[PDB]
Amino acid sequence: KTLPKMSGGWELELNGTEAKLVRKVAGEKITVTFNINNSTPNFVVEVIKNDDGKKALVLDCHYPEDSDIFSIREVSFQSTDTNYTLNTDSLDWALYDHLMDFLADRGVDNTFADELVELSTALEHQEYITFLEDLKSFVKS
Amino acid sequence: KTLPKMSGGWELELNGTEAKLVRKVAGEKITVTFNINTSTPNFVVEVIKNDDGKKALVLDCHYPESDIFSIREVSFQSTKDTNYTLNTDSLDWALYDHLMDFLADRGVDNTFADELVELSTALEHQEYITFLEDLKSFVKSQAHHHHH
Amino acid sequence: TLPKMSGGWELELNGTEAKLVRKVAGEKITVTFNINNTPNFVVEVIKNDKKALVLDCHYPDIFSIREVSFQSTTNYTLNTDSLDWALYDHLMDFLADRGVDNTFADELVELSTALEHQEYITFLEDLKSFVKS
Repeated sequence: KTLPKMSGGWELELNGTEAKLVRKVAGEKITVTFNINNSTPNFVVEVIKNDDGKKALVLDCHYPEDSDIFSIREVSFQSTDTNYTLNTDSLDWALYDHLMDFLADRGVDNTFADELVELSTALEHQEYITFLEDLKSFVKS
Repeated sequence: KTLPKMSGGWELELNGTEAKLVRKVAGEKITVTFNINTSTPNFVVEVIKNDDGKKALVLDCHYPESDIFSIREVSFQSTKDTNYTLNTDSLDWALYDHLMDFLADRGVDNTFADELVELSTALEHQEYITFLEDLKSFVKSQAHHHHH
Repeated sequence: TLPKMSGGWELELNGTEAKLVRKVAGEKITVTFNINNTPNFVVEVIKNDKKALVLDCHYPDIFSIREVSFQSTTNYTLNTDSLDWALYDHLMDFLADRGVDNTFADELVELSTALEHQEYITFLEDLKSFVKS
């Protein structure tokens, strides 16, 4: 019934299968976006600093397969469309550590990544149950 | 020359490589959309009921490699990745079969699928011939000989 | 300083997408390619007279036309393997008359490589600047 809460102070906004998590009290604009169709989802962290509202750092994260719960797959900047995107395999361990720490300082850590799996699983199930109902309502004569 | 006919009173319209077949089945509007580019295309069935024109059931179909076609996935769309899409592998056989029957009652059956292969192949050949003409017309400056 | 393209080509970069434009004798020729992972380039030819011939080129002659189509200024796209050698050669010549020849192809490799290392270096700087505290 009631969806699981995310620790660290986050506001959830739903728009169909697309969920946005916005850090409630922050010095910056931290948004985590994921989609129930696209349950370990793929999530995108968007960071907009106070200093310049023009550009945002976009970190495409995912859950690996067989210690950190998630990984940054690629990084890029986006204006608030095509932009330079760096894959993190081309980064040295020291810069990957800085990126992962940068996320942790903004509350995107292991607890958040574990909690996101629980929230995503719940949203998926909720949408799935509703879809079957709507489908029955439409197709059943 | 003349494109092959689809049984059931379907009305065809082509916009570039995208063909739409439309037919009314008891106030419900059924649209089958496919693209051009031996031609077994992937088609999308959109069902809009008279009762509510707000949403449509969208059934993504294809020809596998016995039913001639298969439903790959299903969703609702307003008449936009925000819509829940169910893959049919997660459906029980009876609901999948029910969906197949729902399509046949609206004329999207095996005969329709077989006829769509024939129409698709024809539209492909027609667009191909037209494209070569337009291409040759565009580079006509490259001719060595001139018929005078 | 980025390497120059022979023929008087105006370069513009929008993110990872570079466009080279040359105004011929009453025809506009645009070559588009991407600076982010020998690139694959797209030639767009618009005559003075509404539509444009789009030629998708790649490096296997230094380059090859992989496929052709028309676009207005969901379109039918023909692969060049289905074309006879004579018409394919007419298309190659048509490109060469508009400045898209072997020299252009070789020069585009050099420009592409330069744009890549430039964008890469700038990105790392911006990244480290953003993430540094």
